[PDB]
Amino acid sequence: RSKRQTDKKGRENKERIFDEVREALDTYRYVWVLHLDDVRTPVLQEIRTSWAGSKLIMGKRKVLQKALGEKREEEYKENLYQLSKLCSGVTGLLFTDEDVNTVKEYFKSYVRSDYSRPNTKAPLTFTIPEGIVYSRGGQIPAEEDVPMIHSLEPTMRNKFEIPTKIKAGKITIDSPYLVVRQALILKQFGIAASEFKVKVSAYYDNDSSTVESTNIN
Amino acid sequence: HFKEYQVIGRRLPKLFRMRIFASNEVIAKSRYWYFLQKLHKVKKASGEIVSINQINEAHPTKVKNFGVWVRYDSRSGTHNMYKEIRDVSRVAAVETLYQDMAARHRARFRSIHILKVAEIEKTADVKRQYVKQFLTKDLKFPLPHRVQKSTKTFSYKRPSTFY
Amino acid sequence: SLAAISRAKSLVEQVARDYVRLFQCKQLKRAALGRMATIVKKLRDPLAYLEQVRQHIGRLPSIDPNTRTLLICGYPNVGKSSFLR
Amino acid sequence: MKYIQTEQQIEVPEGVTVSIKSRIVKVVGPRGTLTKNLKHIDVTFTKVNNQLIKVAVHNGGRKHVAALRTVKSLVDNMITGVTKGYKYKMRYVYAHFPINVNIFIEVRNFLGDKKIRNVPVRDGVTIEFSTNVKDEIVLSGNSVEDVSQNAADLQQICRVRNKDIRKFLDGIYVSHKGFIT
Amino acid sequence: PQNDYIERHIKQHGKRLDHEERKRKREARESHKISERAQKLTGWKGKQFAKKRYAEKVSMRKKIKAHEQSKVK
RNA sequence: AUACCGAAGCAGAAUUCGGUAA
RNA sequence: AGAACUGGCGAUGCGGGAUGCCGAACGUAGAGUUAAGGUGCCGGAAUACACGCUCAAGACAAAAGGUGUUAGUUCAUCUAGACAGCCGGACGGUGCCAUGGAAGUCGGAACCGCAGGAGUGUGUAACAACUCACCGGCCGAAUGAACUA
Repeated sequence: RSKRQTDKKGRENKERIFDEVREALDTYRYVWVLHLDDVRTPVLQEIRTSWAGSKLIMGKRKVLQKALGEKREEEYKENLYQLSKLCSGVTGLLFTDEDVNTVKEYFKSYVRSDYSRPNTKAPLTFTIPEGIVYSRGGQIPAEEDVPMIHSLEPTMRNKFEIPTKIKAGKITIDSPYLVVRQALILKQFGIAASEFKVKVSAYYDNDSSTVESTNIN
Repeated sequence: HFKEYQVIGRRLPKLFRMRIFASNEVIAKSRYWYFLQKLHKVKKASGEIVSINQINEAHPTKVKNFGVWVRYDSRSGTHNMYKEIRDVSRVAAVETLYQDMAARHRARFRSIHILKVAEIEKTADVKRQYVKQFLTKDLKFPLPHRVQKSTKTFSYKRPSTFY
Repeated sequence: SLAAISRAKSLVEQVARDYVRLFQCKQLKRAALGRMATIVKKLRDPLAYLEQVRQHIGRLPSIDPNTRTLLICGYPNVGKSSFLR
Repeated sequence: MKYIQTEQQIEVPEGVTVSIKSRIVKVVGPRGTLTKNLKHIDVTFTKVNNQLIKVAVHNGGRKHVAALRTVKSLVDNMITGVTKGYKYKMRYVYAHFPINVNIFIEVRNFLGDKKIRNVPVRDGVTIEFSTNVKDEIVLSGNSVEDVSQNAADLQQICRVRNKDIRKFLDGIYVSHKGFIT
Repeated sequence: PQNDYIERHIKQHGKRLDHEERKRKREARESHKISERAQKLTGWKGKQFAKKRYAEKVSMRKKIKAHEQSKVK
């Protein structure tokens, strides 16, 4: 007493990822450990469509640890414990057959626009005009920009904390306000001035088990 | 103050055996006869009690986390219940269970069946928090609001409840 | 809906006229409610429609036919919106 | 469950020092001092290293555990107020009757009403009409309870007189909450 | 008087600044009002409340069963 | 017996409903 | 609403239940132990011990509800990260009738490519934006649903 179209995946999904990782450990010719800065479904699908010989396997980090071995004394193959320990942050684990020279170039040459992240300052000192606000931001060319919707002001005054106010159905501010609220403000305006460039660490081989640790973005 | 007795019967064979807790041998025999009907089809005149002997605790000087399985006949049928009790002897452990049942479920000696009692020698085996809390390392706690039985009708010092 | 409401009122009057016309006496009153509920509850849909139309008809403007009036017609939002303003 | 023992910990910044006797709070810090009586809760305090005070309850229950946790919450609120300091902001708007707020807090010409509304200033709370910002008032104070009570009284004593709740937008609302630091 | 006069004014000036927070808090209080009322209302009030609560429980169970059906197929 | 609260597409006037109360 | 029957009065004291079933059936007296019923005062007797309960009770209504309080049963999660809570992903083909706008979210009729409904709500003429259910960084072990009392 006195307590607060899909179903829970359960242990079956975790075992599925475990089995997939165990099979891909030797199915593919080469392996990489990734530390992608952010997760973005359009970007994570562009990475897949950009090549056919390489595939990105994603799952629970601890589930990958079980498949690769949480201890070196129980690793199924040489340097598998190091491979399991290397992965961190976003659970990005890439499988590829192309040589290291071809694979490494994509990470450096590939970059896409993305929003900011918590604990990071805004990439630019964007400021809303000191007047009637607009959907795109106002400071951007006003010819294309359009006045904001009337019903969204309460969210701005609370979620974003900006001193917006509705006047005759249009939101207006009396001062030129500047930009997790730091990322949220940019996200709302669509100012994706930041960029995402998936970074990788140690290139891995399924037979030599080479640990070619690096930090190319 | 209950007492543990071992009672066996064979209807004058298989020599059915069970443990009975009662204040005296007379009550133990009656409880054994009553349980005989539930276990199988036997009557008092069928045979005789082969042997009845009181069982004393092997060493009433050790604290044991007794695990007890007890079945009781509630107002709406009988249900199987299991509990763990921290005590020093089986005789005291069963009495504490009886008192707890009478306090809450209001089940008494008439409608309580004792199935099995066994000690627990390993931690984390007791799944009841009220006993699990006492299985930690040597702990300390106070006894606030202590009182004293003032025999004298009058007091002049305004007694304090400090301990 | 109006016909249904009139029929409900007529049935209520019929029920009242029917009654106008310990253990045993206890059951006398039950039938009145038991049949009034049957008569009334079935009118929820007409009542729902009546309530729906009430809100829309309670805010009609003053479209007076007698007073001199002017109207504007054409393709929507060809500058017409600001003309009346 | 009837927990035999239960206790919590309070974080004490180096800027503030505290001493508790007979369930009496004595929070002292850069922004002044605060006190509160918690005798009716019957909780016990215990120092450990002059930087963390244990609040413990023995042989308590859910009813007593609630009070024990509320004690920690109140202590944390008092520490935050004495250190950072709270700043309650309130904005007021008027559809067609300016609210000539004036000083003690006074409100005039609300919805054209001739009656004058006012709320006395409480202890530990200051009033500072917002500068440059139009029709805004900024409140501050070390005691969260007093500032919040003053804001609630100001928002409640000035309300529409049982008219349409949507057409009449005039009133006073808590626009933003923050800290002095 | 217009067809959407109240809606027009709401869109032109927005809802009450504290309507959302007050509404959320009002629903939060109503969450406990369900238990608060059932332990005090007497006579006809309690008689109606018990029946309404039973109907809501039955309706909630039927809704849950229907939701489960939509997942099977 | 009169009024005090919350709700209604209650713009105002005006009206109805759940509680207090005779 | 009559009824075939077995214990008890009529002729029945006394103690107890404020007063009208339990105990016990009767000479006048002294001494000791009890039945029923009691041990805060009226009221002669322990504001006795021990286990828990209860905030308004306590010395025909039980059909049902309580985010009132305290215990056990079934299933589920298991440091491959229990539950609460923050941030992100929440995509693709894409959809037809209403044609006036309807693109998950006013109303017709029910896929899947790779942790994600052709969609639980908010909301816009509709996109827009947030979202829960589903997962991920996340936290460090009890926990969610119904029952027995």
